[PDB]
Amino acid sequence: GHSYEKYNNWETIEAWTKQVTSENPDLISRTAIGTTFLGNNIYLLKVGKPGPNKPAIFMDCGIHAREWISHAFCQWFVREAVLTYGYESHMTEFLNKLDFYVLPVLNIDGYIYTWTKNRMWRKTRSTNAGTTCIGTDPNRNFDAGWCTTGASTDPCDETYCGSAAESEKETKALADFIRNNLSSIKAYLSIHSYSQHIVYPYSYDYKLPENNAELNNLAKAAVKELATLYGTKYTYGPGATTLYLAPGGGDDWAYDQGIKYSFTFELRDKGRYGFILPESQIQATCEETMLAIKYVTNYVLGHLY
Ligand SMILES: NCCCC[C@H](NC(=O)N[C@H](CC1CCCCC1)C(=O)N[C@H]1C[C@H]2CC[C@@H]1C2)C(=O)O
Ligand SMILES: [Zn+2]
Ligand SMILES: [Zn+2]
Ligand SMILES: [Zn+2]
Repeated sequence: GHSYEKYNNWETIEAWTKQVTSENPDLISRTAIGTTFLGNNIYLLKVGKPGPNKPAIFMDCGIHAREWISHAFCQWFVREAVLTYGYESHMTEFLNKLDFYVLPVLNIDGYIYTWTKNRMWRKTRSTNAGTTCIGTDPNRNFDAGWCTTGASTDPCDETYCGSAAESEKETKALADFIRNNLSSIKAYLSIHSYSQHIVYPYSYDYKLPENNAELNNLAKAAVKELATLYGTKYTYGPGATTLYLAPGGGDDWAYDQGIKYSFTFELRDKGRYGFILPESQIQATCEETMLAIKYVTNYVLGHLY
């Protein structure tokens, strides 16, 4: 049984994507955009009222395996879209004027592995020449300052950059889709955990984006919004300046393709529970996070380009 208030295994998520599609065929369609290293189909949900020449927002969750609240947040947002379309002003406006490409789990092989073998797995589950060490960090795998400081050339390491930018079938699939749909995609959002942080470019070097100011004011305002449900406290900023150098990120790759609004959400908590966030925090984290998401999507709508 699927539940939006529990963490579901991959078999549960896969069946849910087939089902939420067939049950809401006018709001949602589903493609496979690639296959994983282990041959799993990477489903993508095109969410929105079918209409011609629509701009789009891309979102991904599940890039990293152990960050379970993130996978639960993609399903939640799809949940909000289906339940509140026709019932809430803003959501409704958003689905008529925009399509949402929601990739609920990028790193499907890593996720299965956190359910079967190791709860604290992050990377993919591809093999590496010369070692029996497994996995590439997808969010060091993108062609954007690829494999510079903050990424590791060691395969045994948790930030390993891969053998080439886009070496992971999963990264390649997600970058191929986005190049294939570049002229419609107006924003890029990537959901992660933990640390209650909203980051924007750049993470691959210490530099600030052309619209730093606008992204500063926009991150300030979504943190502020998010903070109005339960008063949860989020910090924000440019990635290199806020967290650490983290090159080969999808957020930077997308921005350098000309997707001007690009954000990484690092959800609950600050460390009490970490990656192992009680299922009893799903509902609240997603609800407070949805307010930040819609807040960004309403900005974008007002600032098309
Ligand atoms: N693309 C721009 C933003 C990228 C930032 C993103 N952050 C991210 O993954 N953070 C988590 C979450 C926790 C980890 C404990 C401290 C609090 C946060 C994590 O597991 N990071 C790993 C990276 C190294 C530093 C810690 C490990 C090794 C990333 O590293 O790709
Ligand atoms: Zn992450
Ligand atoms: Zn809700
Ligand atoms: Zn304006």
